[PDB]
Amino acid sequence: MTEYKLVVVGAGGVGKSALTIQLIQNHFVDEYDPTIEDSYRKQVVIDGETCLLDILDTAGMRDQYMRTGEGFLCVFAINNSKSFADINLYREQIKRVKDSDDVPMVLVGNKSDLPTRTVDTKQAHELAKSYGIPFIETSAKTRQGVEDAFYTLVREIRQYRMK
Ligand SMILES: Nc1nc2c(ncn2[C@@H]2O[C@H](COP(=O)(O)OP(=O)(O)O)[C@@H](O)[C@H]2O)c(=O)[nH]1
Ligand SMILES: CN(C)Cc1[nH]c2ccccc2c1[C@H]1NC(=O)c2ccc(O)cc21
Ligand SMILES: CN(C)Cc1[nH]c2ccccc2c1[C@H]1NC(=O)c2ccc(O)cc21
Ligand SMILES: [Mg+2]
Ligand SMILES: [Mg+2]
Repeated sequence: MTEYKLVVVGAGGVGKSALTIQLIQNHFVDEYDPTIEDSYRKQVVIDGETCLLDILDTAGMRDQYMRTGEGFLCVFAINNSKSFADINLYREQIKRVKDSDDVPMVLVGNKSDLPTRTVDTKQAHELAKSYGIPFIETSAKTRQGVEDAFYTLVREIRQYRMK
């Protein structure tokens, strides 16, 4: 089967662990150790293709997992303006490490269930447009958009390999 190495990046507290646990274990984790960096495997069928996902949940970071990673979920929280601005730091570090401007990535606006929005969908669509990448809103709490974010990332890696 086809293997895909995904990296979940973003500021502390955006929901990287909650998003990873929601996809892997189908449950919402309200308090996961913020310093723990782990990897998870999941066998899934995406567009009729049996895939093995090797997902790294980062805890922030180093050029090494950026070298290994084939696709990046760049996560910010819709109630945290600083986490949205932090996206560019990850983008630029990934770009330098990979020596490329077309690295598979998806911009994720997590905590979409929260009414305390400080990042508008237009700000985020403008950011995603500038990078030339998809923008997906998610809620690791309700599961809304979780599969769409991770599977769009797989589809992006598949497209990149295909050219
Ligand atoms: N309301 C809401 N809370 C979330 C969501 N995702 C994560 N959280 C909470 O945000 C906090 C930080 O999440 P965590 O997954 O540890 O973030 P990380 O540091 O990026 O891994 C925890 O208290 C989570 O329960 C979400 O989509 N909605
Ligand atoms: C059973 N198939 C339906 C699987 C499937 N679903 C897709 C959806 C979008 C794009 C391609 C595909 C493929 C394959 N067809 C390809 O050209 C290709 C290239 C690399 C792969 O890893 C997989 C595929
Ligand atoms: C090999 N897999 C079973 C684990 C795993 N899954 C990944 C998905 C995307 C990117 C990297 C990885 C890795 C590791 N390979 C690394 O280079 C690295 C650096 C730091 C880590 O914490 C983990 C890894
Ligand atoms: Mg975490
Ligand atoms: Mg403002």
